[PDB]
Formats: sequence, structure tokens, C-alpha cells
Amino acid sequence: PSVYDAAAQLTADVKKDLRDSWKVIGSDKKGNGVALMTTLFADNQETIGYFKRLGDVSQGMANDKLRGHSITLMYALQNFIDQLDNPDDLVCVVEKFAVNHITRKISAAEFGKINGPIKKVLASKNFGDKYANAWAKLVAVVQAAL
Amino acid sequence: PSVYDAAAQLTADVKKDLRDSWKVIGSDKKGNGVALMTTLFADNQETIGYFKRLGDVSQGMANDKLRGHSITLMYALQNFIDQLDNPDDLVCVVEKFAVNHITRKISAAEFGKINGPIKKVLASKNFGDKYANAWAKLVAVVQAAL
Ligand code: HEM
Ligand code: HEM
Ligand SMILES: [Xe]
Ligand SMILES: [Xe]
Ligand SMILES: [Xe]
Ligand SMILES: [Xe]
Ligand SMILES: [Xe]
Ligand SMILES: [Xe]
Repeated sequence: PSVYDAAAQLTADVKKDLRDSWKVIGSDKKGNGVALMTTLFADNQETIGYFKRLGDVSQGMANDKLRGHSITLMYALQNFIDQLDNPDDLVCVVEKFAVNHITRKISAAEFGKINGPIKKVLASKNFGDKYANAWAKLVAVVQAAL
Repeated sequence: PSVYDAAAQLTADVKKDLRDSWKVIGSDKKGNGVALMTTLFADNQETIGYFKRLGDVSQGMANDKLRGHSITLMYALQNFIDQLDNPDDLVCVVEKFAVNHITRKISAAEFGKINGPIKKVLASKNFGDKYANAWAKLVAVVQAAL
């Protein structure tokens, strides 16, 4: 299937759940972005080496490169959320970020490692399994490009 | 380097002018982002070669990679606007994007070529030299990091 095919999973209900949870998670991009990355590295230690540009990714907010990365990642998510109703626009921004990951040899399966950290960050604001599942559908749009 | 000294130029008055103009420009990220890029390419044709990944940029909005790029650029600007309160956070996201441009061999002087396009896009929405000059101070923070 194509990336457009994958975006068919973003039904009205999935988009509502994405938007509702993002209103909260995206309101603290620094805090929740660094939490997302820290959780990735806590649970998926095999990924740490890919991030060597950032320095020591265990230093949390006392690592300016990690903070800058993490905030910017949250604006990638903001971008996706704002494009949900126009699959043409969603696909072209997904393809852009997919290239950022392809050129670093991140496979679709490796990209999907982010679902565990997303589930945990969601649950930190009491967004449960329905919301984690909705976010996995959005992650899968990127996986379709990888 | 002199990056923190550039960031210190974003006074309360400058920040207000950035926020007030961004309220309008950032309300159409697709349209104004592509306009910024097509204006850069038209007026600074010697920069087009750097963008070869995007294909034929003369196609404008109809070029999916250019559209994806352009939307994403506007979320870099959104990020900067949202960090204006906190010099450490503004600088760490500026440094992130500066690294992206250093990889592409973009100097402070060539990055500064965006000011003419910014002035033109602002003016098209009835934001004149006052606002162009505020945006130039923000551009100068990135220039200081290159
Ligand atoms: C929600 C999921 C994710 C989003 C939206 C995302 C977004 C981003 C963004 C915006 C960048 C910056 C690209 C650049 O400027 O070149 C980035 C860099 C990167 N991403 Fe992700 N990413 C995600 C998940 C992952 C996962 C799960 C991995 C690996 C297992 C990964 C590995 C990388 C690497 C290695 C970099 C480069 C870091 C650096 O050296 O600057 N990403 N990602
Ligand atoms: C307001 C000013 C600008 C902002 C906020 C900005 C932002 C961005 C962003 C967010 C990206 C994607 C980075 C990545 O994923 O690696 C990018 C890419 C790029 N930028 Fe800029 N940029 C600006 C001006 C310029 C100018 C003036 C030049 C050149 C003279 C330039 C040259 C490039 C190049 C060559 C790329 C890579 C395109 C590609 O192959 O994907 N940028 N820029
Ligand atoms: Xe991504
Ligand atoms: Xe999220
Ligand atoms: Xe995602
Ligand atoms: Xe930038
Ligand atoms: Xe702008
Ligand atoms: Xe900028």
C-alpha cells in the first residue's frame, strides 16, 4: 500500500483522538518531548548510539542539544496533527521527515519503537490505550514511507 | 561565536512585533511558506542548486517535496516564536537548525538572503519595514550560529 492508503486509517474518530490528546501533550513540548526521548533511551537502549550528535542523552534538560532536538521533534508532530484533514499535505510532510530517517538508516520497524514511549507519555496525562492505538496509526503513516 | 548577544537583541518591543506579524503569517503556513521559497529562488537564483533534493522548484505549490519542505520551514519559525521567552531554549533550537544548514554549506551571508523574501512576504500582508526589521533580528540569531 501507499502512504495515502495508510492515511485512510485516520478516520474522523482517530483524528479526534489524535487532536484531543495532542491539545494536552503538545502544550508542553519541552517537557513531553524530552520525556519521550528519555523513555525511548530507557526502554530501547540499543537506539542510543544513533543519537551521538546530541552528546549524553541521559542528561535530560542539562543537555541543550537534546532539548533542541526534543522540542523540534514535537513540532514535527504538531505539523502532522495540523495536516490531518488534507492527506496531500500530510503525505508530503511525512515524506520529508521519512527522508530524515532513511538517510540515517532507520527502518520502519525501528521507527515503530517510538510507540512504547508514546504510550507511556500519553498515559502520564491519562490518555489510555485508545489514544496509544490512534498514535500508532499515525506512526504507521510514517512507516509506510520507510 | 556571538549567538547569545544576537538573541539579546530580541527586546520586548521586537518580540511583540514578531508575535503580532506571526499571528497573520503563520495562519497560512502552506501558502506563505511556499511564497517565501519561490521568492527566495526567483530573487536569489544562485541558491537554487542547494535545493536539488526537492526537484524542480520552479513548479511551486504543485511540487510535493517543495510543499513539504515549505510547510516544515514554517514550523521552524513557529518553534522560534514559541521560544522567545527563554533565551536558552531559543538558542538550543536555533543551534539545531543551524547544524542542518551547516551540513548544507550555508553561510551566515547566504542564510541572510532570506531577509529580502521575508520583507516581500510580510509586505504582501501589510506588514512593513518595522516588521521586516524585527524578523531580521531573529534571522541574525541563526546567522550567528552558522
Ligand atoms: C514520533 C516519532 C519520531 C519523530 C516525529 C521524529 C522526528 C525527528 C526529527 C524532526 C528529527 C530531526 C531531523 C534532522 O534535522 O535531520 C529527527 C532526527 C533523528 N531521528 Fe527521529 N523521529 C521520531 C522517531 C525516531 C526513532 C524511533 C528513531 C530511532 C530508532 C529516530 C532516529 C533519529 C535520528 C538518529 C535522528 C538524528 C539525530 C541527530 O543526530 O540530530 N527517530 N527525528
Ligand atoms: C527563515 C529562514 C530559514 C529557515 C527557518 C529554514 C529552515 C529549514 C528547515 C526546517 C529545513 C529542513 C532541515 C532538515 O530536515 O535537514 C531546511 C532545509 C534547507 N535549507 Fe533552510 N531555512 C531557512 C533559510 C534558508 C536559506 C536562506 C537557505 C539557502 C541559501 C537555506 C538552505 C537550506 C537547504 C539547502 C536545505 C535542505 C533542503 C533539502 O535538501 O531538504 N535555508 N531549512
Ligand atoms: Xe518522523
Ligand atoms: Xe504523543
Ligand atoms: Xe508520528
Ligand atoms: Xe533556520
Ligand atoms: Xe516571516
Ligand atoms: Xe529565522
